[PDB]
Amino acid sequence: KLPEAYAIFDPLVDVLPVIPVLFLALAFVWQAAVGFR
Amino acid sequence: SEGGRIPLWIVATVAGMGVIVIVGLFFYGAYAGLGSSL
Amino acid sequence: DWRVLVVLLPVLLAAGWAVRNILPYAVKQV
Amino acid sequence: TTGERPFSDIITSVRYWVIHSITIPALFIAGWLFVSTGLAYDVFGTPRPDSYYAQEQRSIPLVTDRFEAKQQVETFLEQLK
Amino acid sequence: METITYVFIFACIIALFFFAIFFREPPRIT
Amino acid sequence: RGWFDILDDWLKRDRFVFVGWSGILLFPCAYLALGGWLTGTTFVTSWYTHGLASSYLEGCNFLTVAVSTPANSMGHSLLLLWGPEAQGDFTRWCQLGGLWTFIALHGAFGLIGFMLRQFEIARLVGVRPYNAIAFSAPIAVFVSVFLIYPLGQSSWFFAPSFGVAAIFRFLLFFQGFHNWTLNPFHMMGVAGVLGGALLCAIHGATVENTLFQDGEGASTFRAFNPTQAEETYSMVTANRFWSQIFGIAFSNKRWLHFFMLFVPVTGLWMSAIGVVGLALNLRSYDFISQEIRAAEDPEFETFYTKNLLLNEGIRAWMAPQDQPHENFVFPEEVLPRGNAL
Amino acid sequence: SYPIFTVRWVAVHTLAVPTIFFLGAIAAMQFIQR
Amino acid sequence: ATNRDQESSGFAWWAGNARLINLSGKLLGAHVAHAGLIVFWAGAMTLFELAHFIPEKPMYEQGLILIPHIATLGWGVGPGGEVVDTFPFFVVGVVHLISSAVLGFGGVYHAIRGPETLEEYSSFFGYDWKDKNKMTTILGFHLIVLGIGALLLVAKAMFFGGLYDTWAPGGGDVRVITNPTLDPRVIFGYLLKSPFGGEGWIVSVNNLEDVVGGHIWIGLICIAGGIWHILTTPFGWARRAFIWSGEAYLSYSLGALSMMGFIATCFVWFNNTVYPSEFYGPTGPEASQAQAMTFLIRDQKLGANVGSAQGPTGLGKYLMRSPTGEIIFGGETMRFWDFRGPWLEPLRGPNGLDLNKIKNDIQPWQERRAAEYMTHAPLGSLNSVGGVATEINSVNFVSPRSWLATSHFVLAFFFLVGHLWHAGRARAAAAGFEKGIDRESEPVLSMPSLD
Amino acid sequence: ANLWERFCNWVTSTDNRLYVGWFGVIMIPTLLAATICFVIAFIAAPPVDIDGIREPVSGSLLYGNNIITGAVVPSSNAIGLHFYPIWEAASLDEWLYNGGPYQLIIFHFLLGASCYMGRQWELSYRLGMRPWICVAYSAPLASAFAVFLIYPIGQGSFSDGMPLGISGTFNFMIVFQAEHNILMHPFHQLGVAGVFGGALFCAMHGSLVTSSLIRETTETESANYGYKFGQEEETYNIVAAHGYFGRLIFQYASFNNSRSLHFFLAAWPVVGVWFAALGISTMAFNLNGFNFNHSVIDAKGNVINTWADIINRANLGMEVMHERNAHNFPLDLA
Amino acid sequence: VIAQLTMIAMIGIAGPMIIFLLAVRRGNL
Ligand code: CLA
Ligand code: CLA
Ligand code: CLA
Ligand code: CLA
Ligand code: CLA
Ligand SMILES: CC1=C(/C=C/C(C)=C/C=C/C(C)=C/C=C/C=C(C)/C=C/C=C(C)/C=C/C2=C(C)CCCC2(C)C)C(C)(C)CCC1
Ligand SMILES: CC1=C(/C=C/C(C)=C/C=C/C(C)=C/C=C/C=C(C)/C=C/C=C(C)/C=C/C2=C(C)CCCC2(C)C)C(C)(C)CCC1
Ligand SMILES: CC1=C(/C=C/C(C)=C/C=C/C(C)=C/C=C/C=C(C)/C=C/C=C(C)/C=C/C2=C(C)CCCC2(C)C)C(C)(C)CCC1
Ligand SMILES: CC1=C(/C=C/C(C)=C/C=C/C(C)=C/C=C/C=C(C)/C=C/C=C(C)/C=C/C2=C(C)CCCC2(C)C)C(C)(C)CCC1
Ligand code: OEX
Ligand SMILES: [Ca+2]
Ligand SMILES: [Ca+2]
Ligand SMILES: [Cl-]
Ligand SMILES: [Cl-]
Ligand SMILES: [Fe+2]
Ligand SMILES: [Mg+2]
Repeated sequence: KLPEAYAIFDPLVDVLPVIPVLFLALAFVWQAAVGFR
Repeated sequence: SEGGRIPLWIVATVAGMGVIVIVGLFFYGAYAGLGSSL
Repeated sequence: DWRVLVVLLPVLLAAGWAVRNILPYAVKQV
Repeated sequence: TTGERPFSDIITSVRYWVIHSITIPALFIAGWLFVSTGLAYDVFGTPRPDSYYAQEQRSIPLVTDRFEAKQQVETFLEQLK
Repeated sequence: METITYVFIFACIIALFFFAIFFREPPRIT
Repeated sequence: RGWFDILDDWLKRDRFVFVGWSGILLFPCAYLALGGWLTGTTFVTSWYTHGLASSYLEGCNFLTVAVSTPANSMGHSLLLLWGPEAQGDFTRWCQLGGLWTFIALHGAFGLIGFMLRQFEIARLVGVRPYNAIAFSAPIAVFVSVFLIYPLGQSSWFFAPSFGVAAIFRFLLFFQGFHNWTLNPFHMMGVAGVLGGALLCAIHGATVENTLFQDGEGASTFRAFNPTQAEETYSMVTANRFWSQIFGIAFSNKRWLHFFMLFVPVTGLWMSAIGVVGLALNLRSYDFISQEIRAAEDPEFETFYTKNLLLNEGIRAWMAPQDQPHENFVFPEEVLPRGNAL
Repeated sequence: SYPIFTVRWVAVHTLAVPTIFFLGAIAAMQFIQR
Repeated sequence: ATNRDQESSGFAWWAGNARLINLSGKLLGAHVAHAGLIVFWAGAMTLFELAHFIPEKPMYEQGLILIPHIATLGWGVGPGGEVVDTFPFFVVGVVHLISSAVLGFGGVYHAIRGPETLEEYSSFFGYDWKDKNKMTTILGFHLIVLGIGALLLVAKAMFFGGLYDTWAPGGGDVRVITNPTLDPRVIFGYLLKSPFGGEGWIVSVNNLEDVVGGHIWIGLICIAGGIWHILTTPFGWARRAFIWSGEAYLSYSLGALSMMGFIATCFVWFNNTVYPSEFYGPTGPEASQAQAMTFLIRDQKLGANVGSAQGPTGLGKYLMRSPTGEIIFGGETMRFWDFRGPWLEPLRGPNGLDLNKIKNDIQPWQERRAAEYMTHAPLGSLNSVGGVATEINSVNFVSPRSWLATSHFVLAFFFLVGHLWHAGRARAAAAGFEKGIDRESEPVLSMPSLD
Repeated sequence: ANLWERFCNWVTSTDNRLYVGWFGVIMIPTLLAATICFVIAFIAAPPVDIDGIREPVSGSLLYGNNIITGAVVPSSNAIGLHFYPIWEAASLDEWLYNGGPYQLIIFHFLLGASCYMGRQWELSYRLGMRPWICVAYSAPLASAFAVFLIYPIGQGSFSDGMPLGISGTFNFMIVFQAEHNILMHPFHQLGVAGVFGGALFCAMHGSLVTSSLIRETTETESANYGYKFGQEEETYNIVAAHGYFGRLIFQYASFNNSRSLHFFLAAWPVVGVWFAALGISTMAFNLNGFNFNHSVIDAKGNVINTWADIINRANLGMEVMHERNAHNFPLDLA
Repeated sequence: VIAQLTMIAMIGIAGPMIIFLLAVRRGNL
């Protein structure tokens, strides 16, 4: 477990490792926004 | 109303996120309730 | 069976709604 | 083209979403309730978790007679008291 | 006889590889 | 220009989804087979036919849901909703496995519908009907596996059930009981499918790697025009490459593409013939010489005898739950087992 | 300039309507407990 | 918007990063941002692991892959690999996560704000791919950096607490390495060993002195080499051997990483020295051996003479000979006799497993360890149902060795594929036919027919 | 020119009936050695103790096998992953008893086939072609590696490598299903999508091009004579083929672009088979198929079987019967 | 279990939000 002080951020911590994946998806959002030119 | 008013990329992004959400829910169900083996 | 009405109330409310919204164009088409 | 309106046009039109932001959730909720009210079980004859076996039974209610199969299933269901 | 048959069919096939490759009808451009 | 011809006019309109006369058979039957499969796998049990849960409603996932075959006691009943078994009761009909025959039959007629569609569109567009002809292999496979095979056996029960894991079970059953991998018709099937895959791969890759430079782009897809007269890749270079690599090469494009039709279509047809044999338990199960030698000589061992031991395990360990109507009780002491396991 | 209720429209909806209903159901099922 | 569509760049959106090949600034951006992604996952994943960490459960029962890496370095653990303080894990995580913000900042800056090309801005940071001198210089810088890293490992091991030593006398423990192996005969000796059974090439390194000395050597070699490549330019034979272009260099590095990925797969699958079983769980060999040990112990307790017990095949039920005569565990695990582990080695004599030691010297901790490892063998399903494929649901377990080995085999494979792709393409582009065959100058048409 | 220069020119010559090349310089002797050893062994090798329990399995024709049952038998479990070349044996008789031929053949073959891939790159380079045919070939090659090398490494013995024979192949498959539930593994499922799909698209493409052949012949001659090798004109009307297929489904489901289409034809089976190879290669380290054994449970706690549980019973049969004298302890841990 | 979903909603929107803001402000996408 995290030190007690940080425990309130447990949900956030559970979600962080997936963020890199989001970047991949972001690349596509971005491309769709410029029409895949 | 007129077509093209809502950007196709927004529609695609939102639709896609919706799919990820519902599929996410189904995988959640693999671990809870019926079919969880528990 | 009340369950079939509680369940198929959304479907018929949807059908009624879209019928309401598309009625003029439908009449124009027909 | 074949005369129909392009899908790109339709799904990016405001009216389409006025219609379907109602009709899609309505359908979704309808199916949801089809399950949550338990109606699905009764329409399709699917056992609830407490209706596969009577309390001390451990024998599958296998249908074994072709022409009185219906009655066999009915008997099996009565056997759950 | 069985072994002889198996090995014979195999041998004919290898011979066939040889002719199909080195004694093929040459492709010709028109 | 009477009503028949007016109807023909409308059926053959160039719309987004072509209808045709064949559409009248195809669309309802395909729709009912797909819908039946989705309905069944979402909501319907197999408790009363197999002693199995098989729906999302019961807790199964995509891999384990199925629309399962009827009980063995139903024999080969058409199992119509209005038939003497269900007698018009939709719920009982579902419980008795009515959806299985519903899906298999609407599916069969749907496949007829689709192939008719292929003929009709080919005729309307002015092409040769080789696509329909090729579709005869899917037909042969469906009809031999889902109709002929169970019709040869005791009942619809031993047909494949419509589901992922259910099909996997069908495979394992065929290994254990029929020694299906030993069958030369299945082997020809495998040669046709793997050979088909090989041709798909090698042809696609060859075309893509003998392309003429027909544009300035480093991404070369745009440098093609459907209306262009010229071959888009070099057949001569392709021919020399494969001649020097493999020893032989296509030189004739027409033959190449006919061959691509021929291999997988023929493979599937052969597999069909094998399954028609398995309908009667007419198996390629054993090699008699092998068995005579092995029976007399306890040191004689081959991979064939090894696999039969595996089959015997499969049969003994799967039969009681897989065939519940037989009421098999195999005491522990009779179960075949090697040391320790 | 374009029609609304076409053969395509029908086809589309014969698939899409049941699909959304079904997805609602399967969603509900994820919260069923034995 | 320079070079950001197919018409101007020549590359479609799905090959969009190929538009970056001669835009050194933006490319710098892409790389620093990606490094940011890597560091980000390191930190975030560590914090995730730590939040989910129950200290009195084995790490390998908890789906951990990073905390084991930290613990192997000596941080946070005591005798037997028991977690005595999680705070170092916390630090490693937090610091990586904080650093990823910096890297991402620089990456986003260089990628969409800074100079798109660096050559007009700076002769130091600018580069032409065809400039062999500059390329070998940058290569040199990074070699020096790598050497420094290896030396950081050395320094951790020798001057800042040491490393976790599963082989430590009296039981696994954190130990300061004071006499690293410097003898090149040993160090490169590993490099010349067969990769096959009972040899295992560099994967067989089985003591921390050899590991540390190896990193001393590698550090000096990398720094020297780096200076070398800063100060020199490729020789003629090199010039004539290679393709000199961005895509070519990428292809070379892809080949390298494919190789390293395969090597790492084998490392985590077989080695229990730099991947201590305390943290990663037993190896496959180890668990199989442990089963043999376990039932030898059970049956011998029951009165069995395990040395003379003839099995059904005629081979020893518990004990048999290897093809060179050593006494080894019987049953299928005969394949795994090259296994070596701190819990088994006390039973080993000069001729292999010692019957007297087996009869009189087996300790309770050995029974325990063998039982633990036998019952945590690296077998399990994709949805993490522990055990053989026929096991019922109950135990939530897949070994970290399985996760790491499978992941890195997949990645190494696709990186080999990537190497073939980009090497072939680099060749074709350098020769100038990557876009297809010139119709008016089709090479085969100028060649004599084959027949 | 000097002798070495001449030699290089010949090796890399574009005019040899079969291209040699530098990869070919390794390929030719290794493939020859693998081939020769394989043929001799398949005909005449004595029984081999595959599972290291002095229970020799007969693979060759002269020792009681036919084409279907015969095999070159994997090396002994006693060897494990040890390198066992001919010169490690005390004699050819020992060598044969312990399955030496298997190791000689698969190592020479894996090297030779790798060089075959390289050689495909090389000739593509000499002919002025684009280079990626070899990438397509990497898929069957990777599969070969998976079953002859990687799976043995993971399991700790070449005795678990795929046998070089038909029935032996089936043996490998069934034991694999027992020990990994490969049918429930998504990479194998992708592999099936790869070869079923490859077959589908093979037939589909074949039939579509054949359907739109431009008329160039009479009814008493083969339509194939309507195409002449090296003609510049395409031999079929792709607009007509697309008109057809686009109408068969709907228009935007069909390829109008031949390059795009052929790329698809290459990519689908290649990627699928890549995943098949990776499936074998990762089940090599015992990350197995989905296990839903007893996943569905009723309100009391009674197990409600699904088709997964029936699969499990079949697998149990395979598991308990395979290598019936080799296991002494209750868990099959490799 | 609410906060996890809230967080991933905020992060998950943070991505598309940048694109949207820039598209609106006619920025250098
Ligand atoms: C790790 C993955 C990665 C990285 C680092 C990059 C990086 C890059 N890409 Mg590539 N790309 C990728 C994956 C990636 N790409 C993928 C998966 C695809 C297929 C979808 C592409 C397809 C593609 C094409 C077709 C093109 C690029 C281009 C580029 C470059 C310019 C981008 C630009 O100007 O857009 C402008 C974008 C915006 C203005 C929107 C905002 C973008 C920023 C970076 C978002 C940052 C979010 C982050 C959380 C902020 C943290 C802040 C904090 C640190 C304070 C840039 C160096 C272009 C190029 O090469 O130009 C020369 C180009 O044309 N990419
Ligand atoms: C350091 C590693 C590395 C680098 C820097 C590059 C760089 C490049 N590659 Mg190469 N490549 C690599 C490894 C690498 N590659 C590997 C390992 C493979 C084997 C698969 C390839 C196979 C390959 C091909 C076939 C091609 C390239 C191309 C390129 C160029 C354009 C890339 C692009 O814009 O894609 C944009 C990115 C995308 C479109 C994203 C693809 C989506 C992937 C497949 C998703 C993977 C799934 C994910 C891991 C898990 C699921 C996540 C999901 C659920 C969210 C660029 C120079 C192109 C080229 O030739 O340019 C000259 C090209 O055609 N690469
Ligand atoms: C080196 C890579 C690696 C390895 C070995 C692991 C291993 C593990 N992770 Mg970690 N993790 C990783 C990367 C890795 N992860 C990444 C990139 C993320 C961000 C997404 C995470 C975030 C994460 C979380 C949040 C959790 C884990 C957990 C775990 C454990 C359970 C894994 C599981 O059930 O997977 C399930 C298996 C899959 C989902 C299958 C993935 C198959 C991929 C998609 C195939 C890709 C093929 C190829 C790349 C595609 C190329 C395309 C081709 C055409 C070229 C296991 C120890 C769990 C745990 O127990 O933590 C304590 C957990 O909760 N991981
Ligand atoms: C790592 C690769 C890398 C490279 C090659 C560059 C190169 C460059 N940067 Mg960039 N940048 C980077 C990363 C990098 N940066 C990072 C991580 C950030 C976030 C802080 C930035 C943010 C940034 C900004 C805001 C600007 C630049 C600018 C520049 C240019 C001027 C450099 C200079 O004169 O500094 C002079 C050198 C020094 C003052 C000495 C630096 C002392 C270092 C940082 C101590 C630490 C060294 C140690 C090895 C760090 C290890 C980190 C590692 C563990 C991850 C040059 C092209 C400028 C530019 O492009 O102008 C147009 C500019 O304005 N960079
Ligand atoms: C990132 C690491 C790296 C890279 C990419 C390079 C790259 C290069 N080096 Mg450099 N070098 C490095 C690190 C590196 N070096 C280090 C650390 C040192 C100090 C040891 C050197 C010392 C050095 C010298 C003295 C020279 C180079 C040279 C070169 C250039 C040609 C090399 C070549 O043809 O290799 C290909 C390798 C060969 C041709 C070797 C023979 C081929 C056999 C068959 C390889 C078999 C290996 C086997 C597969 C590996 C398995 C393990 C093995 C131990 C059994 C090339 C630019 C040459 C140059 O041009 O300098 C200006 C040169 O003369 N390097
Ligand atoms: C039977 C019957 C019938 C019929 C009915 C019907 C016709 C129905 C239909 C139904 C339907 C029609 C349904 C549907 C459904 C759907 C669904 C349920 C879906 C889902 C999906 C998903 C889940 C997705 C997934 C995915 C994929 C696929 C890929 C991509 C990714 C993802 C993952 C997203 C009648 C009455 C006549 C009579 C009686 C009997
Ligand atoms: C270029 C480009 C791209 C990419 C990008 C990227 C890749 C980026 C990255 C970025 C990054 C990489 C970022 C990062 C960030 C980070 C951060 C921002 C962090 C923060 C942190 C914090 C705040 C912490 C906190 C804490 C503490 C301190 C303690 C413990 C707990 C906690 C965790 C709470 C794309 C593809 C889109 C496209 C366009 C171009
Ligand atoms: C740390 C450590 C250690 C050590 C290590 C070492 C010391 C290493 C080294 C290593 C090395 C020392 C490596 C090397 C490598 C190399 C390579 C990998 C090579 C490559 C090459 C190539 C690739 C080439 C190619 C070619 C050819 C062949 C022909 C001509 C052309 C070309 C050039 C392309 C030990 C184990 C003790 C322990 C553990 C820790
Ligand atoms: C560490 C940390 C942090 C950081 C964060 C971050 C760094 C974030 C980022 C984020 C992001 C970066 C996000 C993104 C997202 C994305 C998305 C959500 C996307 C999606 C997509 C999709 C859905 C797609 C779709 C599509 C299209 C568009 C087209 C094509 C088709 C498809 C359908 C595929 C904070 C601040 C919290 C603080 C604490 C700690
Ligand atoms: O060797 Mn061929 O098979 Ca792979 O598991 Mn263990 O070991 Mn044997 O038993 Mn099951
Ligand atoms: Ca309950
Ligand atoms: Ca230099
Ligand atoms: Cl066996
Ligand atoms: Cl054993
Ligand atoms: Fe073609
Ligand atoms: Mg559930």
